[PDB]
Amino acid sequence: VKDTYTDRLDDWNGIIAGNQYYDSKNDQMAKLNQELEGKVADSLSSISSQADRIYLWEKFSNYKTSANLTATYRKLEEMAKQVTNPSSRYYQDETVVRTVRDSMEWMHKHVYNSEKSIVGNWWDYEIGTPRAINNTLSLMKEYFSDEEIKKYTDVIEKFVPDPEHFRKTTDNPVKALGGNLVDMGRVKVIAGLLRKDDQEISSTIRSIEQVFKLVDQGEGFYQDGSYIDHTNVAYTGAYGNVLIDGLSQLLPVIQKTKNPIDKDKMQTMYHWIDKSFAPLLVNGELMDMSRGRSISRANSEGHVAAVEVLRGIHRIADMSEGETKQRLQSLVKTIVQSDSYYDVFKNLKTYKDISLMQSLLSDAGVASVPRTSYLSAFNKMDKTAMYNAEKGFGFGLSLFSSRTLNYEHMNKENKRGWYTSDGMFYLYNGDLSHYSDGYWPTVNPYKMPGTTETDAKRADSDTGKVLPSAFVGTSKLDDANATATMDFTNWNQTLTAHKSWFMLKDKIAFLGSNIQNTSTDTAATTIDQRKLESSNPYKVYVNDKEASLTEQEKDYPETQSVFLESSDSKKNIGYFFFKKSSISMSKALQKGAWKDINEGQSDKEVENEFLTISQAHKQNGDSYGYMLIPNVDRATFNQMIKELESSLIENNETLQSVYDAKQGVWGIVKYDDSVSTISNQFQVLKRGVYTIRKEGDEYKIAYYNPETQESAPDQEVFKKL
Repeated sequence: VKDTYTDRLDDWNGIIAGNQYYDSKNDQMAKLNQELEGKVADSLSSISSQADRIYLWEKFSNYKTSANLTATYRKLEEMAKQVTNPSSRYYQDETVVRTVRDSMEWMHKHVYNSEKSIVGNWWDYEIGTPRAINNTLSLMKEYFSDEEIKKYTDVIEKFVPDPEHFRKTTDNPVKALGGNLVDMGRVKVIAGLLRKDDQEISSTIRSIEQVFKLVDQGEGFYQDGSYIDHTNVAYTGAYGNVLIDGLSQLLPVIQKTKNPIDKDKMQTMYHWIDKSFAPLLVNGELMDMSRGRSISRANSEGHVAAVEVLRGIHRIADMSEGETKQRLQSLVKTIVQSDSYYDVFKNLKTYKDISLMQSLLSDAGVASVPRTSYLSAFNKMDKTAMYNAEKGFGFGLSLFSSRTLNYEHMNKENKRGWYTSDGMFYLYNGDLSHYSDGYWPTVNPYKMPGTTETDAKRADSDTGKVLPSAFVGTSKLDDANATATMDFTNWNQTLTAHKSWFMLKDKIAFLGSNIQNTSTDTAATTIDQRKLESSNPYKVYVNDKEASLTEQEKDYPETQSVFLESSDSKKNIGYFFFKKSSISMSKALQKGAWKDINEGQSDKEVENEFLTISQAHKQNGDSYGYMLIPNVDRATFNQMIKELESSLIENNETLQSVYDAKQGVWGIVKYDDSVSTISNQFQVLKRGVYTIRKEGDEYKIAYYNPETQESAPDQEVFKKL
């Protein structure tokens, strides 16, 4: 029956596939159509026939493995897309129409119905498979009866009766929040439209409105831009992706139902984009520290993942107007145009998304200006993101605390993420491919960059932990200096370090003190583990003299500096040791498979060359301290390190501070409430984290207490001398 429900389903079809917008002369659209043609051809040649059948596809045949339900139904959705595309060779094809109908009936009677219970992953039973069924029925609604559509969605209502909860049919339900709550909309608003059910539509939209509230605790978006999911995991770049991607699809539909969402109540979306998402996007890449276990998926490296967010923004721009629309278009345009490594179209998977992106890129009225410098202190999820527009590098420094889980290993994914929040850092430079092309399966997981660890073996079966201490966080001065500590203890309480970072505009100081080890394992800090490009070799200098690195580790006692020199200055990396330090270095081919870190991935061997730099800590009370200086040439690095000769103010058990004389900026971390006198100019008075600027005779003060998550009045923490 044609009516206002089917009008909404037509709009949905325009969003999830966009056959109406297909243009055979549009090269990017034709490429996606060809991908879909081949998928459908492969499915048809492969499907089990005879007996009518007995499983549908051998590759997805064990129905106790719940991913096989979703993968099966997704094959049918692909058929529905092509059967309704006038330019497809399968357009209105009699075999395809009957194959979708027969396959729906077979799965209904044998695999997935209201008489079943969840076996394996609840997510397949409540989100993945329901989404695929809904979209199939929506696209092919002119080939199914209303009665058949009810029959094939009754199972969705068995598993997902309540728009406020997931896992309702299990003995242990969960409150629907975050990205999964948006998926609740793609399940229940669409099933409600298919089933002509006003109460389902209205109740589900009411439930989704929760997503617009900023939270003080628990899962969701915070005022400082943090996003938490799975109780206490930093997750903007995976679950937050689902939230923006899914909601941007649903909104044009919801807003034409009887129950539209209020404008002022949707205003929060622009907060997410500017505060939460934008800072985590560097040269088209979505920072891995925000993506949880998704880093272990070969098809979801950081520039691919970023497109989920970008397409969400561009859809939101399209539903906006005027200046808010142009500025959101301009944000997408400049991000895409900055990405010389990844082709955005490779992850635009509907014709309307392709069309919107093409419009944006060709419209000379939409500005594309390089983004300015920023520094986001995501204290509520223990991550920090920094970007310097003048020199063109990004830096990610994010951590964990008593408030947050270190890493997520779940559903057999991210088996070796053990040390990815132990003060791990990321550098985003002119090598846009660095964390891609198989970085995650080939990186040595025992030597994550920046981390101080012992060499004890770790079990793939381990799961994440919280940190004993709450003394973890960042004090930001400006919008562009800002800055951090972590009262670090390792996974088995055998090693400690006071680890601090001093973000000073064009460089970052790394200080570690109080390094202690009660184990018989050896301790060290990985200064770097950098993935190399064979096309762009580094010439390596130690103390400004060329060094030849080998697979075998070589020791360099009395090192003041290390310089990695590229033909491209925007790939150069320097390390300045404030005090001469004993380090070791190697350049080695590292091999691995994605299956090693994610049981569901390919076992094919991958390899990459890495340059590792380490500093051993053989004694209690050991220390490290060095300045990371990117994106300058060798002569300029050599001048800078002379400017910085006395930049290290203190690096002990109670006080760590670095001074940038050129800027007039100090970073300070105090672990106690002693009076600390700094540079014979002022005193700082309380345990916590400081970034201070002298401007003539005045001081600008940024203080943060990471444990109480509070600043303080200037007079409580600072005194000019």
